[PDB]
Amino acid sequence: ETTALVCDNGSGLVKAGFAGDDAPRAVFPSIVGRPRHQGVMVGMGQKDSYVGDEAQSKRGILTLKYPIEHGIITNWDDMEKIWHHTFYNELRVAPEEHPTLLTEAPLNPKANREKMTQIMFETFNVPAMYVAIQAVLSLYASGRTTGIVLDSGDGVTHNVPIYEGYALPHAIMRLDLAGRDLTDYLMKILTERGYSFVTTAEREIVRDIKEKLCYVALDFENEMATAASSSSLEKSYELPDGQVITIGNERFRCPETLFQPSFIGMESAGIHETTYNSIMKCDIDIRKDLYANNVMSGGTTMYPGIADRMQKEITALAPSTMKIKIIAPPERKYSVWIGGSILASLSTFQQMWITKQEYDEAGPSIVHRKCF
Amino acid sequence: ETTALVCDNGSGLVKAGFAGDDAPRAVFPSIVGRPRHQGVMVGMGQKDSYVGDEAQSKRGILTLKYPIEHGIITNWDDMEKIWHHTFYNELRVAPEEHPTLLTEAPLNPKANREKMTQIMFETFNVPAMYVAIQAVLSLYASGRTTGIVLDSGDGVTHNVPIYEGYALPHAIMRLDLAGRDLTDYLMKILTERGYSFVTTAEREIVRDIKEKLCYVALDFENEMATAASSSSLEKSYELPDGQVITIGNERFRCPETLFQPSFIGMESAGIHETTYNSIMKCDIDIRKDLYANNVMSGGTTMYPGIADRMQKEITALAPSTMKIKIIAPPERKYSVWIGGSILASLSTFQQMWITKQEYDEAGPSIVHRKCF
Amino acid sequence: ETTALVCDNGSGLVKAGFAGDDAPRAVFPSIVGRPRHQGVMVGMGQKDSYVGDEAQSKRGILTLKYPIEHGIITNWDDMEKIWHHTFYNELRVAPEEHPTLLTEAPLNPKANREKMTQIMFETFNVPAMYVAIQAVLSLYASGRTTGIVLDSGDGVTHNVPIYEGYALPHAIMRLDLAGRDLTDYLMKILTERGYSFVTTAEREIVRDIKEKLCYVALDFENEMATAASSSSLEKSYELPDGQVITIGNERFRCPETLFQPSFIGMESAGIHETTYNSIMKCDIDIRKDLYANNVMSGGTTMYPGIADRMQKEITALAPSTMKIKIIAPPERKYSVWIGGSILASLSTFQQMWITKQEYDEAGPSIVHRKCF
Amino acid sequence: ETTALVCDNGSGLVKAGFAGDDAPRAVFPSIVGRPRHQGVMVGMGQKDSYVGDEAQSKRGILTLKYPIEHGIITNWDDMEKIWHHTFYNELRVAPEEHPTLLTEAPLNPKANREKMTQIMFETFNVPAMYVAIQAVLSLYASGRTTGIVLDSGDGVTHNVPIYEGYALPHAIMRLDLAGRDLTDYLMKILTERGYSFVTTAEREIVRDIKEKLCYVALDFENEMATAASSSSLEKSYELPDGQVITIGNERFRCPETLFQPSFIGMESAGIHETTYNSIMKCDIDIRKDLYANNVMSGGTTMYPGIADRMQKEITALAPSTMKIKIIAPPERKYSVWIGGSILASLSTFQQMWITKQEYDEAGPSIVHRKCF
Ligand SMILES: Nc1ncnc2c1ncn2[C@@H]1O[C@H](COP(=O)(O)OP(=O)(O)O)[C@@H](O)[C@H]1O
Ligand SMILES: Nc1ncnc2c1ncn2[C@@H]1O[C@H](COP(=O)(O)OP(=O)(O)O)[C@@H](O)[C@H]1O
Ligand SMILES: Nc1ncnc2c1ncn2[C@@H]1O[C@H](COP(=O)(O)OP(=O)(O)O)[C@@H](O)[C@H]1O
Ligand SMILES: Nc1ncnc2c1ncn2[C@@H]1O[C@H](COP(=O)(O)OP(=O)(O)O)[C@@H](O)[C@H]1O
Ligand SMILES: *CC(=O)Nc1ccc2ccc3cccc4ccc1c2c34
Ligand SMILES: *CC(=O)Nc1ccc2ccc3cccc4ccc1c2c34
Ligand SMILES: *CC(=O)Nc1ccc2ccc3cccc4ccc1c2c34
Ligand SMILES: *CC(=O)Nc1ccc2ccc3cccc4ccc1c2c34
Ligand SMILES: [Mg+2]
Ligand SMILES: [Mg+2]
Ligand SMILES: [Mg+2]
Ligand SMILES: [Mg+2]
Repeated sequence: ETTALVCDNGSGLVKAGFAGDDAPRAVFPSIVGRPRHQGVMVGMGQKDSYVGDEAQSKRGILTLKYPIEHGIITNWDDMEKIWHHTFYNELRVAPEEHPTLLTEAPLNPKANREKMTQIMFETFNVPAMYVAIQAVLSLYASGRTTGIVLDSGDGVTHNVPIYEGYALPHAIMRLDLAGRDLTDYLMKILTERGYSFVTTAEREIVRDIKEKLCYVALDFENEMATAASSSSLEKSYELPDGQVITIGNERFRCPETLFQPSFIGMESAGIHETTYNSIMKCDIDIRKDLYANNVMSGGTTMYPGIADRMQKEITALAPSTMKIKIIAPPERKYSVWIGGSILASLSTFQQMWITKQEYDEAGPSIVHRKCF
Repeated sequence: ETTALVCDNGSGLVKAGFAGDDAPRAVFPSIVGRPRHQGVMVGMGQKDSYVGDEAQSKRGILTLKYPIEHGIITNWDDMEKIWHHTFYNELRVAPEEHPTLLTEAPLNPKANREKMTQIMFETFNVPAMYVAIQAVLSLYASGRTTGIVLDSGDGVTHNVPIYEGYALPHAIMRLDLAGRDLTDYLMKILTERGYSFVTTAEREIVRDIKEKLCYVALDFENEMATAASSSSLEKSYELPDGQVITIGNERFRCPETLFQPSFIGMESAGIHETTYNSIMKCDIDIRKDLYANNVMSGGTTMYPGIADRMQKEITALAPSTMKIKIIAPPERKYSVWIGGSILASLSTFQQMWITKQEYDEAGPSIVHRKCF
Repeated sequence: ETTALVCDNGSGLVKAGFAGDDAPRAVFPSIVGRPRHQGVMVGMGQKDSYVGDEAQSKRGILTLKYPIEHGIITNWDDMEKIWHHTFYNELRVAPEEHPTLLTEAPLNPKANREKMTQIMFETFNVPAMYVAIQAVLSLYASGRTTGIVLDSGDGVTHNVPIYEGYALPHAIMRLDLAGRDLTDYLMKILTERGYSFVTTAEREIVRDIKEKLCYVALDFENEMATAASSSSLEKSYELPDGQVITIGNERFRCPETLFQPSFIGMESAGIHETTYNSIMKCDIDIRKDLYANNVMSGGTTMYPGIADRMQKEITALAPSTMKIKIIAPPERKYSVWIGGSILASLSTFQQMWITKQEYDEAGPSIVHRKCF
Repeated sequence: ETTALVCDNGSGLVKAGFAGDDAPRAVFPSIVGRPRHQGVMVGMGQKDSYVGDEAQSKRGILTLKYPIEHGIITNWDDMEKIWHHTFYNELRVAPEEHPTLLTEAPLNPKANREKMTQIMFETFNVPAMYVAIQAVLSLYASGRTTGIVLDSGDGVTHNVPIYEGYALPHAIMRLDLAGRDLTDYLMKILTERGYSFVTTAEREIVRDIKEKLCYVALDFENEMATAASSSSLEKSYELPDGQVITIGNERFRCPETLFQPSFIGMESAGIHETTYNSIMKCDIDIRKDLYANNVMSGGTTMYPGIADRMQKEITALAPSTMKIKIIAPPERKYSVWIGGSILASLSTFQQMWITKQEYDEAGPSIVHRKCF
């Protein structure tokens, strides 16, 4: 065998490529868009649906919907369209020769992984596959075997702690607040500036505002008083129609939802308390190495200043006689994929695949007695 | 103090009166009309602008514009003219003795409420004021403290779920489709009968057609097939020039835009799905009392048969093991004003006003830390 | 200043007088006649030209020509002779002390009004002047501010719709068919009785036949069949030489040209259809008040039975569910002058004059940016 | 099948020809004239009605009337005479062998398209037909699939936004101001020079003045001040009798009605604001390509300098950080016909005709469910 496919199906983006590579060769959004309007010039390249980058380019006339919602595939008819887009148009490979490596979040429903396995063998006919946990791959991309991982993507935020290669599944804290809910809260608090974003095509306009104008304030209540003298905390954004918008305290107030989830109305804890509660559910001896290895991942942890407040606010919870080290790599948008590329190229992993002859004798129940 | 003023500045009409009354003493449209013509006979009572009922009578020579558009006051020079018409010519009171009660929609821009507060203290010099929420007052007029309120007026449609007096601001679904957009869609689909209504003076002719010839079909595709045998579903209307028109399927097809917003080209859900999506964003425990208390309000919910389809189509979305009760009072055109009259007469409310000495030291930012 | 002059320069007659008077003190025809014969007895008061009533008396030896043709002054050398006759011989006043009020028709050429202004300042030296519209003054004489005005004099027929003192200049219809063309058609259809009227002195003989023998038939095709038994519809007229003439169907057939302009070969509508087309070019809201106020004026509308057919035939065009009221005052030969006498005696009009110091700084272009 | 007929029934002209040709083989006005006079020499080829070019030659003795008025066929007895003139005298083909392609304006009455379909199958008996939209065919003639189309012809001005072959029918702005109303306004403002054009035979004399003496001023108020020194902005025209007329500011003041519709008394926006309001009703993502593709069409957009002011005045409304490209082809009088010739010659279109066996089973309601 030459290579192996590593397909990280996130809620927002699809990262895909080959094992051994240090960067995915296919990054495109998880969008399947149907045209909503009439259509008069029938022909000249009008498809029934648009997937990925072509749905992002033609997004004005399309109803964009994402098949993966909070890490759970709810649109299996359209998730097959993204995989059909992935292997045949973004990578130009046939899946019959390459073993694929899929990922998913922990504490996921069992019907999600059983149908990822069923489609990869019956539709695409892979030689073998494997479904890994995203937070465990992200720790392995950083060259560690010990550390609690804050993987926060577009659909889910989870907090898997790992000590010396042993997962502690009773301490995994799955939170369904991620970059999608911070986008939907930014759409809510831009209406108080008279900025109406309503359709799902302006959902990516507000998402692009969030990716280049939002930051995490070190102290939120002192930053709100600074924004009362609204001069220095205001930046302008260029809308695609040529309009400009001026946002002030809305820059730092939507990443505050990661730390105060009561803004979108969730009876829940912040990402700093669910990190602290996940350490305090582990054993007393291994906490010394978990406060020292706080690896962040995903795209939601790419805010300017999120690692500074993450250290500043766990230290307010942890006992002061020990150190807190937040690990923020610069490549952590792709660290779940990078850990998948190292894993699929290991020689000690080559006997841990789920082959075709193991699937048809035991059905879909083979995929649950393999992980953890 | 004897009485207080309750001014409901809707997008279409202005309701105004006194606290304790059961009906407003001043109902007139939110119209400021300028003359568009020459004016040869200079004098004999030709004013520069006509406001309210006098602009509705002289509407054939006036360009009618509304200062409130989708619940947002965009014409602050002309909104003061309606308030100058309201307190001085419709109520004949001086605002220096009476505390006023204004209303607005939720998820409104912050500059809208600040300039309502600034004009009511600097121009009219009220003793105290308070800006309430329209859907919360409509529930309080119905004698309830629990229920989701579909307040669809002339400018905006919005759902506010309230449970035991606690508002859930993360579940408020604001939708800018309302009775104005159903008037502009009825103007669009009367052109297929050869009926040309173009200027803003025929905008109230088409609006008057809508208020007495339109109904909500219980099943739309069966009603369109019934209207193919176009005999029983046609009624005639008397235009002011003596002409008669005959409208058929256009009677029930413009209130269908409330339930299918794709007719006017909005990627949005109907009023039945934004009600269902607003209940499903509330907590699982309180949904039992929200499906049972569906209070409707505003003038747009006054169609014949709108409560019957609202119950028929939430039931298709809600689980069948529980009951749906759409509450449609017969006085629900004024229910936002009625709840404002009960609120301004409460003795437990008299300490919740925003007085003049609270405004001049704290500026316009006092009015945002008072509501919700 | 005590008084002000009101000079209505019609095509047929000159009405002149003072403001405040209820009747003009000078009514004489717009005639300047030159002698066409030898004149052997040189002297004894033989003037070079005869103006007004003295030309109507000596008309047998004169070539009578009218300087105002279809409301347009084409003979400015001879229009000054009528004005010189008017101020100095019919009113016996000097124009240097009295501000004059001139009138003209709508949709008139700009060189007509600029030369009325130039002659009234550079020849007669009035203190101030104003050129008004004839049909707007006729509505103001009737005490109305709303109504479409069928003004039909000797030179032109024109409709002006006015609503609440606001003229609608896009809906002004102007029709050059008037009482002069009905005189020239009566001269044509008297030749089939062998009555030869050829020169311009018999033009006033036929005009005097028309003013006391012509009537408007209620139904024309039934009246033509009634005149087959040519006994009851014939009346005799006394020519100035002593001859008698007997006219039958020619009594009602020339006022039919007002309603059927194809008799004199004009591709045009009647006065009932140009009234209806001028209402239907107005806005649809004000049509209810325009069908109910049909003020007629001029001398051409003095036919017996013109108001009965005007109501009978607009009703055939207007929708039947509304009323048509033709307003035919008995003084409507002078209603253009009467409205000018009320206007020049107002106090709100005294600042709307065109004074001498406004004319010499802006030239003749001052007179267009004040009226319409 | 050899060819297909493309008959563009405009309000002013009839363009007809064959599919594949680059120019129509039949251009003649939509005029049916009846003789209004006696006709003493009975015989020698005096027909009862004259259609098209033969009515334009004999127009002095005819009452010319238009069956198509504001894009609505109101004279179905006389519209069949133009089609009978078209296939049998201008093209010399029998319609039983050729499938025809008709056009009409958007937001047209339903009875207009049904009677086009009924007459083409019952009277002329075509094999198949299709009724298209005029503005969509004009964009397709320019080789584009994306752009907003200002198709201003003789009866109607309408904007249609099209993005990549998907029409947005909620953003179509239809305006009933076109070249006929600019002709009727020019007849009105030539009367202030003393030029009396009244009958319908001088309606084409004034129309021929407009087609070769009228231009669009870049700035209107500076051009009116330039015309005060009335030397350089005056040109002469040769009337058919031999008279010459000198027009000054009336050259550029009637195409100003396209940009200021208040001159003819319409509460409406100009063609630059209805273009801008139609873009601002589209989605934010597609506006970048609609401001860059402003395709104009029709004969009314053939004024010298209309594309320069169209770019100058949308730029005053659009945000300044983007480009506005008005597309003005030199062949845009026939671009609605050219796009119909390309469409009827396609092979992907040959299954979209409305055949005879589809019409007789479903009646005239087939023609509405095969558009947009
Ligand atoms: N550079 C950035 N800065 C801030 N936020 C970002 C950035 N890039 C992505 N995001 C947010 O993170 C989410 C993308 O995370 P992603 O890496 O796609 O996770 P997944 O692939 O698991 O969905 C998006 O919703 C986006 O809003
Ligand atoms: N009796 C009625 N039946 C149906 N629709 C109505 C009726 N009265 C008003 N409407 C519609 O509702 C709107 C008025 O709602 P209104 O109570 O004035 O709300 P708001 O005061 O918040 O503007 C108008 O646009 C009108 O078209
Ligand atoms: N009493 C009358 N009956 C019928 N026709 C009349 C009468 N008086 C005048 N006319 C006609 O009307 C015309 C005079 O109209 P007039 O009032 O002089 O208008 P103007 O002053 O604008 O010329 C004359 O041509 C005459 O033929
Ligand atoms: N060369 C021209 N320059 C200016 N205006 C023109 C020209 N040709 C035609 N027009 C005006 O455009 C109108 C004709 O438009 P046309 O292309 O016939 O549209 P349609 O075929 O849809 O009626 C006429 O009313 C005429 O006044
Ligand atoms: C289901 C699962 O957790 N798989 C998984 C994830 C990550 C990871 C990293 C490094 C590894 C080294 C050797 C073997 C395995 C096996 C499974 C595995 C990993 C590794
Ligand atoms: C801003 C706001 O929502 N005000 C508001 C609305 C409605 C309402 C109803 C009943 C109440 C009883 C007691 C106190 C208050 C206070 C505010 C208020 C209400 C009431
Ligand atoms: C040019 C013009 O139309 N002047 C005009 C005509 C008639 C009329 C009647 C009554 C008026 C009352 C007040 C002011 C004016 C001013 C001009 C005027 C009139 C009046
Ligand atoms: C009803 C209608 O809009 N038909 C229409 C108009 C224009 C147009 C242009 C180009 C096309 C290409 C392929 C197919 C079709 C089909 C219908 C059609 C068009 C086209
Ligand atoms: Mg991820
Ligand atoms: Mg309201
Ligand atoms: Mg007169
Ligand atoms: Mg055309």
